[PDB]
Amino acid sequence: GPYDIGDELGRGTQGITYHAVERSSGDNYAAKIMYGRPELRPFMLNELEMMNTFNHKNLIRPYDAYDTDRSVTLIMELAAGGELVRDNLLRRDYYTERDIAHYIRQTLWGLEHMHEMGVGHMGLTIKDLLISVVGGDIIKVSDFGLSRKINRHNLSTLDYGMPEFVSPEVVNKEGVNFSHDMWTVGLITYVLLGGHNPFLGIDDRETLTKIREGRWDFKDEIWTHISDDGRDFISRLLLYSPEERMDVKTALKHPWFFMLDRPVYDHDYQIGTDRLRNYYDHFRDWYANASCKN
Ligand SMILES: Nc1ncnc2c1ncn2[C@@H]1O[C@H](COP(=O)(O)OP(=O)(O)O)[C@@H](O)[C@H]1O
Repeated sequence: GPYDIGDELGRGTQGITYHAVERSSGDNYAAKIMYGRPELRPFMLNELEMMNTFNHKNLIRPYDAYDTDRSVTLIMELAAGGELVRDNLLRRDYYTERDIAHYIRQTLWGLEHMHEMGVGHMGLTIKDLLISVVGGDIIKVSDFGLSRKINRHNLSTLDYGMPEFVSPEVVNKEGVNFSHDMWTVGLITYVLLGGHNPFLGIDDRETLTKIREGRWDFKDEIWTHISDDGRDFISRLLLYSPEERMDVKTALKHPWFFMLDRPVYDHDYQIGTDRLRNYYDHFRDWYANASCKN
């Protein structure tokens, strides 16, 4: 057996990811082991096929795979810094808007690689942004179980996802385009800066009805301390009409990212982690019992 499976690293809707050591080298990998439900096998094979299609510094790379009759295991590149939110932002007291723009720009470079070859990610959430080394700042995007080739002139519905991060076209059961990923980028950015999800309802059903209606605002006081460009970036992505949203290349040209090409001023506003901490605690609980998708 080539891999020594160690501690749980995280969990998702298709399985649990563990630390794995390749015996013959001592190198560390991540082992994703699917839950023992045979209907998950197509998603695991999709993830494998997708990961073998990409080759980009901001997308997790595949390594090995094997299976039993029931269950598939995927061995993949280990993001050794763990999850951006759980393992990096939430071990600090404060972060800045400039930090978040640095992470989001890298997320967009990974997405742009995917979009350029005709593939939508389809399932981006705050847990899918990983950091490659302990204490580092290089983003790795993961979880391609739902990723798919998109024909912009022959759209299909998306029937799966985490309710707090889907788009209105998903809730209304309409065809889903690349602009769905862009909606999710706007929502992740809103969550990372403001520390709350503007569509969160009391339960999954209510969250979905809030997304379906599509209304949100910058009411919390934190937003008065976020730059105009940052609020503008979000507001060009969280648009109900999918065709009005910025595409990935336009998003990458947005002036919000101009601050990354200038010296880190000694006057960046310091955003406390308490709000994000509270939302993450809620978000994490959704994964306590496998998955509640469909
Ligand atoms: N390559 C990886 N490196 C480090 N941790 C990972 C990796 N892949 C997954 N994880 C951990 O597992 C968590 C959930 O995995 P996810 O991609 O949502 O799997 P699935 O949805 O297929 O069950 C991630 O948020 C992360 O903590």
